[PDB]
Amino acid sequence: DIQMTQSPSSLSASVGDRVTITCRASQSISSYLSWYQQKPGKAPKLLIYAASSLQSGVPSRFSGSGSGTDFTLTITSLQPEDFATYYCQQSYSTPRTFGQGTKVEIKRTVAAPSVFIFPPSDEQLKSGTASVVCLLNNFYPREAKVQWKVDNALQSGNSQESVTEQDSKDSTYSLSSTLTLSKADYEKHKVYACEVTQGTTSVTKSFNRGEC
Amino acid sequence: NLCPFGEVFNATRFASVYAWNRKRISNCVADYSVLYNSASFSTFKCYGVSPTKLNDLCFTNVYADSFVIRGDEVRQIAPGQTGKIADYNYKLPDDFTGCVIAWNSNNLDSKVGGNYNYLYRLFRKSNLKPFERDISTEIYQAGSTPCNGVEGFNCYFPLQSYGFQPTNGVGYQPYRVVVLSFELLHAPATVCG
Amino acid sequence: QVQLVQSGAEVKKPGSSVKVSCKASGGTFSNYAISWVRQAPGQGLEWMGRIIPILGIANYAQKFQGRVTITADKSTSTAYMELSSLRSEDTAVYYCARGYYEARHYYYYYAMDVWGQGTAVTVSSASTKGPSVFPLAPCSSESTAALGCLVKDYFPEPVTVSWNSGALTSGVHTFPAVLQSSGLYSLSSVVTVPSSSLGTKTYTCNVDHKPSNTKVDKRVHHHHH
Repeated sequence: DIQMTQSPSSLSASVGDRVTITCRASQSISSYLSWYQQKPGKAPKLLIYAASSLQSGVPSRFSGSGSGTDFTLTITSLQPEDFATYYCQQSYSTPRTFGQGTKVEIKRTVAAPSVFIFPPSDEQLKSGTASVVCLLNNFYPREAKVQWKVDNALQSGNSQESVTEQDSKDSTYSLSSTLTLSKADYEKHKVYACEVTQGTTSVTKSFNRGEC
Repeated sequence: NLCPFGEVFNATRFASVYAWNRKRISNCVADYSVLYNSASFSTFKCYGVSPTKLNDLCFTNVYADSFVIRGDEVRQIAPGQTGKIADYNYKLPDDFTGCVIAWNSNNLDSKVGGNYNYLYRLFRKSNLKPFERDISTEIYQAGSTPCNGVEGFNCYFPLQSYGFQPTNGVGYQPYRVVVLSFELLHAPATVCG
Repeated sequence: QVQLVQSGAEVKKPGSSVKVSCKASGGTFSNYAISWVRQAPGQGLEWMGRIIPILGIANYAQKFQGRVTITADKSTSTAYMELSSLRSEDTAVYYCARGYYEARHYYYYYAMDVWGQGTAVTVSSASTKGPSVFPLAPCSSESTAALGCLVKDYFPEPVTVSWNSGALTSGVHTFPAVLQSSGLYSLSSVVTVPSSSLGTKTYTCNVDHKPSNTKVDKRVHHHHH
């Protein structure tokens, strides 16, 4: 089996930029190399085949090159419609393995999240479950570490999170994390806190169950 | 009973060349001269016999082989020939005794956008023996690395469609081909001129 | 302008089989191979196998051999992918795609040029269930307030969320669902507003769960009660 490793995993760029994405194969694959574009909720689309040939009707700001193991996709004058995920695929031999993909994101200035913490509603508690929710609103860049602390004890394995796509207006991300406990476990503790870490800064928002 | 010849020449469906169709002509009145003036044939050539001197001969069996190829490949349906069709599809022997009959079928076999129903074998490890038929669909290993049933580098799907279109040049148009081999065996003759 | 039109979304129990269709329209493709590619949620693309319709020749990636079957009906120009012994890991969007196989078109090197729209297959032992909708309200002030709704314990996807019947859109974030350990889904939808406007204004999240024919409207109280 031929392995395809794409790099970088993601990159940030501005409209007008020249962007390069590389794909390395585990062996020489001649020109059995294709590039695909995919946008959220949509089927992949062919851009380049035979490593270098522009697919009919695809904009000429896309181009491919490569030799032996190393292949590159270049987008010369990046347009809004070009922010997407890009996949390489080898068709040299079965199985026709794809690279893991490269997400092209919109560059902007750093922005601190607004951090909000939500206690479980009375209504939910009356059903025997407690969901504690942490919102990180309108932040950049995407990378953030979100941790839960209950009476200063760090939690693991009892939280899940998700992140929105880049906002259309401001190009920021928002993150929601949910800590899940039984009513009984929730009622055992006082101080509930969500900590977010980006670079050299950590911010912790909390509430006291007893208070409000 | 007259020899069922109109069944072969006027069949609605014709075989792909790689999967060429054989019909055995049994004990019947073989009238060869009427056939030669039955339609406008682009090709009527015989090998060791005349169209008129056949009407004074007897054979054990007549075999009628039928298929479709493109116009510029008809030349290949002859003893001593080479090319994809003669090498890998349909081979006539060196000492062939029969006729080769062909006609343009562009009115019938060409579809708009292409008729991709007709196939020929592009690759084979060796040439066919006379009257050999190969219907296998094994991926052709041109490399040293094995093909795991999937086309790729050095691993080629062995068949290709003609894709006959009406606007195609004369050389690329479909032609229906009937080959009549004449057999003699140590058994009573059945088909007679 | 050949399109490939796939069958609708499917929910399936572990151990069962799914059969997905792929119909050529604005054409009757007979010069082409039909590949199947799948994409698990949040993950990459994975080639499953291909059929050569003309001769009904089908081959599969080692990973799927024994469980997958690709067929093609020549008259309808319809290809089918059947996957059996379904597991929750088989939850993915399944794509059919048209590509080349013939020496004439060698210069494509088997690239896939036209793709179907995809078929969402969900594999789970869970039953259809409408969501519970709970308020998200702070333990209360700042200049900015956040309110929202937690849409918990529903199956299957998707839910849609609006605010004030679509009249409040700015400051709204509706998050991707997460799949809980229970096999039920959960999402949050939030809005940010000035603290001043919390006085008169009301905030209602409108949750639509078509798979269970349930709609829930939830008035979000300004502060935690």
